[PDB]
Amino acid sequence: SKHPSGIVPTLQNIVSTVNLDCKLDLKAIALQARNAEYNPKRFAAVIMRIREPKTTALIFASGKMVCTGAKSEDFSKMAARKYARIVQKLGFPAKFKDFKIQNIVGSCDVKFPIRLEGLAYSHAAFSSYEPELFPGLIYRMKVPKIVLLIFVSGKIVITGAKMRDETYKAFENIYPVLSEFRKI
DNA sequence: GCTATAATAGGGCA
DNA sequence: TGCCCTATTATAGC
Repeated sequence: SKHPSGIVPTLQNIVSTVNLDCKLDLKAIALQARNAEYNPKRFAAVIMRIREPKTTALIFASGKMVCTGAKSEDFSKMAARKYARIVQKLGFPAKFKDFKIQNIVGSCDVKFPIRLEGLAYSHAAFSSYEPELFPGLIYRMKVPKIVLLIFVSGKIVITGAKMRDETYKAFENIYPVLSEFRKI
């Protein structure tokens, strides 16, 4: 009823941001922390990681923080919360302001090969397929505004969503098309 | 471990 | 001002 295709895209990566609302001393965090990495000349953030939920945090001097790698939105907020407390314990008056899911990446397998060239040709205003550069067809759906990477194998990557239902809807919108161009 | 995709954050530079 | 800096993640042919 929500997934007429019978297939449910698996969530693979969630990118979120949160505002710790306090400037941070990155050199102090990098020295005091254990799971930290800081190379100012390369990137302006402290890169930290935890095991559960398995994620990576990018902590900036401004107090802003990016959390990547989680398998769900809840897992992403949970992870972000642990990093916030890690930073709190380090001495800073960190809070958890304006948490937001910025991107959801999902993937699935329709279990049948696809004729990418024919698909791109019939949907040129939406498709970008150049095998010699990247083996996947880049499908830029407008409603919802989502990008799908369609491979000959039947495997699909769906990215750009800020709510999981967009991920699901884009896949459901694309399913009938993939079937039309099933490789025989 | 590069190719390409989305999204975020910051310093640095043409 | 734009854009790459970095890390994430599925995918696949090089």
